[PDB]
Amino acid sequence: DYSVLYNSASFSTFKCYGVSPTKLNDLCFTNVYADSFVIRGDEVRQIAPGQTGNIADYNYKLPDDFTGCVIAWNSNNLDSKVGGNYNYLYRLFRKSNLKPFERDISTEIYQAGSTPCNGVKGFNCYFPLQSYGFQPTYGVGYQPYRVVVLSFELLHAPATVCGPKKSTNLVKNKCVNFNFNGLTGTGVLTESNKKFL
Amino acid sequence: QIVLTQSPSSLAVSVGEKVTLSCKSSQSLLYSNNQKNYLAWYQQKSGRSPKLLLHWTSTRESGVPDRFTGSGSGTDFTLTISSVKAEDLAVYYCQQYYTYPWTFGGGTKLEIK
Amino acid sequence: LVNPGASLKMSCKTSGYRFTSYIIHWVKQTPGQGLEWIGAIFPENDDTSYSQKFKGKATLTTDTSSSTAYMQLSSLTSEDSAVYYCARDGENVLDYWGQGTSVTVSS
Repeated sequence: DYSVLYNSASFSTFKCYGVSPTKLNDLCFTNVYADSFVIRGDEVRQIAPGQTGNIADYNYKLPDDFTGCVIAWNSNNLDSKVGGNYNYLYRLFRKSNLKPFERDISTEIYQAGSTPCNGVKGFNCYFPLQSYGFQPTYGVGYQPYRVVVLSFELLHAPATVCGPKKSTNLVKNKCVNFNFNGLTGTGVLTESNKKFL
Repeated sequence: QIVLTQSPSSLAVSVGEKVTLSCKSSQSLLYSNNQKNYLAWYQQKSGRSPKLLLHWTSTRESGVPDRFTGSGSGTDFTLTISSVKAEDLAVYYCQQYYTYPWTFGGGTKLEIK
Repeated sequence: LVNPGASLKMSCKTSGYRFTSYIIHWVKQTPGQGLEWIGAIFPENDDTSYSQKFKGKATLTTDTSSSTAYMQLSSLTSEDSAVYYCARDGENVLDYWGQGTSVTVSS
């Protein structure tokens, strides 16, 4: 039920891809992920299926057939303290890219040209793990944004999350047209004594 | 700051004659983790840009004849040329690839007898 | 033509190849002497690498939009005059070691 999370007027960026926000409320889903991460302000535009740079190709990679939504709101107190918060690291350069939906917690030194880098730093070897400059005294583009990306997938397994949107109310005793879950017909509706299992 | 010593000063080679030139490094240019020797061989024809002939001393450059073959073990590095031609004559140099600072210890003119 | 103590800037652009290299190189060779390495440059964070012999006389600046490496030479001397060659470094060589420009130093 994503209808109550759209008109709340509490998110700075509530966009989707492929599936419309007003259509995924009455549609089943096999499994929904929860990719939560805190980035800067200029990196929000790079979180899109089909982008490149130094963040989407080295940290979080989005699939080409991504049919989900991107939830992002403004914040400066739940992830940035006074004096500068340098607790969120990120990878800037690496020897290879990252496939979509893949995590990496290793720590290696990037190799630029010669001087193979394996446990030794200095010349031709730089530390890729930097740090964001989340400070409340900076501008607007340097403000942190807690982006929560939701992934939608469909497999052959029966989906446990399901349910259509609200419909017209009930009437009884009158001759009426009716439609129950797509069962279109005409008749009189009443209570019944019937002992349905 | 490992200086590299390359000898001899001059190489006299006839056409179609195999020749061997050796460059010696003060410290071994083999990285312990990969167990691979690091060195580069360069050709320096007059009025020409410096050009890499052999890399790592194990891999030939693309579009390079098999006549130029180099084998280096530890400190000693050796480059062997065969079927030498007038176009081939050039200054030959050994460049350390193991660690900064880079040192060009290359140094061998090639002449035709 | 640069007088002793003048500042000289040299720029070279790779032709046929678009970036795709993690190092750039500068070499000074005087005629009748072997090539000597000067400095190495990195495309992202500046390498700022200088040889001990050339340290304090050479400055390295790279601009991505320009696509050409920049080398600044200071305190030029008669010994300093030599042919300097723009070069690079990827896996091995890929038409990256470019040609050289002759330098003459006199009042």
